[PDB]
Amino acid sequence: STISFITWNIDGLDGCNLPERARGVCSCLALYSPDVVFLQEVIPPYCAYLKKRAASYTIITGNEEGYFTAILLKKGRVKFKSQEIIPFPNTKMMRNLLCVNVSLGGNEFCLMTSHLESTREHSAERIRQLKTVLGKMQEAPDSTTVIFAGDTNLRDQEVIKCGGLPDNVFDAWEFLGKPKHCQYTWDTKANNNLRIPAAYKHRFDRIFFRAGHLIPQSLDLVGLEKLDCGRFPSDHWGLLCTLNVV
Amino acid sequence: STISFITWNIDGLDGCNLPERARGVCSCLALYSPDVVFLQEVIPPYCAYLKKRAASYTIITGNEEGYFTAILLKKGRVKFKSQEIIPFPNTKMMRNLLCVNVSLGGNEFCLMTSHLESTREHSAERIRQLKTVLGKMQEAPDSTTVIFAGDTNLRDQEVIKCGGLPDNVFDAWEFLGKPKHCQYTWDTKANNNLRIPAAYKHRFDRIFFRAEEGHLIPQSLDLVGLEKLDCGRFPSDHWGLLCTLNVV
DNA sequence: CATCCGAATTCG
DNA sequence: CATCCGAATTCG
Ligand SMILES: [Mg+2]
Ligand SMILES: [Mg+2]
Ligand SMILES: [Mg+2]
Ligand SMILES: [Mg+2]
Repeated sequence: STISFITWNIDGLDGCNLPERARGVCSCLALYSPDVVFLQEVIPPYCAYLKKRAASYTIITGNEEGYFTAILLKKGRVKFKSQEIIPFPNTKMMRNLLCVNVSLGGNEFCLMTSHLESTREHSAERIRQLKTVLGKMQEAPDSTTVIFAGDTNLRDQEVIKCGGLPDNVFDAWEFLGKPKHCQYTWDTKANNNLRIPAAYKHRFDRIFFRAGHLIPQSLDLVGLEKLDCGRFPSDHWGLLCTLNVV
Repeated sequence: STISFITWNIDGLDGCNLPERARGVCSCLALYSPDVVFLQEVIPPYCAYLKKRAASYTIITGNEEGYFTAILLKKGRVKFKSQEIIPFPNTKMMRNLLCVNVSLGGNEFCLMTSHLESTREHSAERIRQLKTVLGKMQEAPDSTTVIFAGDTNLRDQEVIKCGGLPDNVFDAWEFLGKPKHCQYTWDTKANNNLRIPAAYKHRFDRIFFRAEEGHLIPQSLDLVGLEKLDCGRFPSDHWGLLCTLNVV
C-alpha cells in the first residue's frame, strides 16, 4: 500500500566531475531503492551512465534535445502502461510535462514530471506552466493516483499569484506541516557547487498529489553528502518521499 | 486670469555641451516666458548660469547636494511667500518634495516639484514617494491652488499600483484628452542625447493639479526643447513640458 | 562628477 | 557545451 520516490535535478549542465557525480546519484538510488525516480536536467551521456549503474530502472524519456527530464521505474516493482507528453507551447527552454501511467501493486498511478521555466524573469511563463500541470492533474481518471514531482523553480508569491493550489491538490511538504529539515532543496550556504558567495535558499523542488486516500509518510533530503571529488552530486538536494495509499 | 509654466529635467548630470545646452534652456525660457519653471537634475554650475542668463527668475532651492530640483519664479509676476521641504525617508538618491507657496495674478498657489526615485527596479520606493506627494497635495486649504510638476519616472501601471489619483487630483495630460503630440517626454527615437540605439518612449514628466470645483482648467500642453542645437544635440535627454492653465 | 533604458552579461 | 541566484554593470 505504498510508493516511494525520489525527485532530483541532477545538474547535467554542470560538466565538472560528471562521472563521479553520476556515481553518487546511482549510490543514492541503490541505497534508498525507490520505486520511481523523477530526474531533471539529464543529458544524453548521463542516461548512458544510468543504464549501466542503475540498470534495474527503466528510463522513460520524452524529447531528448539538449537537456531533459526522465522518469525511472524500478523493474519488477512498477509496470509501465503508457506515456503522454503535454507541451508548453510558449516555452523558450524546451520545457514540457512528461506523464507516465503505471501500476504498482493493485494501484494505478499517473506520474508526472517537469522542469518548469527557469529564472526570476520568466515568472509569468512558469506560472502558466504550473496551471497547465495542475489542470492535467485534475483531468486524470478518478480511480488513478496522480503524483507530480519536479523542479518547479517557484519562489515567493508565485503560487499565490497563480491563485493557490486547487482544493483537491496538495503539496507534500505543506501536508506534512512544513518540516524545517527539508524546507530548502537548493541552498548556496549549504551547497557550494555553484561557488555563489551569497546565501540564497529556495524550495524549487516540489511534490504535488491529487486527493484523503493518499497520505505522505515521510519526506527527506538526499544528496547531502559531499563526494570524494569535493563536489556534491548536484547543486540541488534531492527529495525522497514515501506515500501510503489508504 | 492664467498661469503658464515649464517643467523640465535638464540633465545636469550630462557633462558634455553644458554651456550650449544651458544657453538652449535659457532660450526657451526667454521665448515662452513662463510664470514658473520647475527644473530637475540641476547642478551648482547650472544654477550659476541661470542667474546670469535668466536673471529675471528667482531661483528657489532646498538641499543642493550633488544634483537637485529648483523652482524658478518670474520676478514681478510671482511673489514668494514661503517654502517647505518634505523628505522622502527611504530615498537612496537624495530625492524630496520641494513646495513653494506663492501669489500669482491675485491668487494663491502651492507649487510642488520632485524628481521621484529613478529606474525600473526602484518602483516600490517611487510608488511610496508618489503617495507622499499626492497626500501632501490634499493638505493645503481649498482656497490655495495646488500644482505638482516634475520628473516622476513613472511607467506602465505604477500609478494604478499606487491606488490611482484621488478623485480631486488630475493629470494635465489625461485632462486634455491624452493628446498624442506631447504623449512622450522622453524618447530615444527622436532624442539622441544618450545615444541609445533602441526605441524607448516614456512619459516621465507629469503635471498634477488639485481641482475640486473646476476652478483650474488646463488650456494647453506642448513639448519644448525640440530644437537641435549647433552641436547636434538637444538641451536635455528629456523634452520639457509647457502648460498654460486658466483660473476660473 | 556623475545619471538615464533595458536585455544581456558579469561577478560577488 | 552549457545552466543555475541576484545585484551590479555592460552595451546595444
Ligand atoms: Mg543546473
Ligand atoms: Mg539625466
Ligand atoms: Mg542603468
Ligand atoms: Mg543568470
